[PDB]
Amino acid sequence: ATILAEQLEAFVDFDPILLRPVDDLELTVRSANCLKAEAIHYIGDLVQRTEVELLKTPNLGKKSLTEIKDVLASRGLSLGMRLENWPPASIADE
Amino acid sequence: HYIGDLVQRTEVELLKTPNSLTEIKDVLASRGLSLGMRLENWPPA
Amino acid sequence: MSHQKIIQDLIAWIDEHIDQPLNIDVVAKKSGYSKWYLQRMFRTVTHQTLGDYIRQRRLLLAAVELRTTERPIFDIAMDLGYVSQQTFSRVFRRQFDRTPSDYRHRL
Repeated sequence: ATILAEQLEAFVDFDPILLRPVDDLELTVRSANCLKAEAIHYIGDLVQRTEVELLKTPNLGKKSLTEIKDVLASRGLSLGMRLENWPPASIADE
Repeated sequence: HYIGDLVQRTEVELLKTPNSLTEIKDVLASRGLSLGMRLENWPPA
Repeated sequence: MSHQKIIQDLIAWIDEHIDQPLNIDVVAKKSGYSKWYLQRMFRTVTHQTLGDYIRQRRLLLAAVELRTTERPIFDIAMDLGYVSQQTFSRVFRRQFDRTPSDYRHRL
């Protein structure tokens, strides 16, 4: 059938709230008051730190996994992603 | 209207109708079920 | 960081998570301290108790779940540290001086 089929072959043919303090990002209660106590007083430092130790500090729990990832899902930011210029000269705490 | 709707309406939803909280726990444990399940894409009809 | 800034964070630690099964073995571990030691410092900052105050927000939550939501008495207790409503109805005459049945009637 290969002999026969060889005869037919001639015939098939900038984001504003990224530069915002965490306590004024309009989130829930224990989603914002626990970031500033670990040197994250901005949004730019949260996206560039490893999550396998950030939620495992003795200030953040299990229910904060959603709302940090709720910001991280929409705009296209990644886990531990570097940024070009987040930090301005104005930095403070509470 | 549904048996599967009755598991969505958990045991903190049914008791305030006037005119069984222990009896439903007996009738589920006889035939192998549970109360307070969270369902999805239900009812598909 | 003074301890009066610690307990100020602790007043916003529970205000979203009183509907959750929140026990002392979570509050102590996710604060950096031990099981007992958080209660000794808690007296000198706000003059009140800790293990009753988480109930005091839980019994506050049951009243705002009764004056707004149609959920029964027996299984609001199921999510708030009780195994039945027999004790959960009893302390409400201490906290708000009323019955858990009589609150929804008087508007």
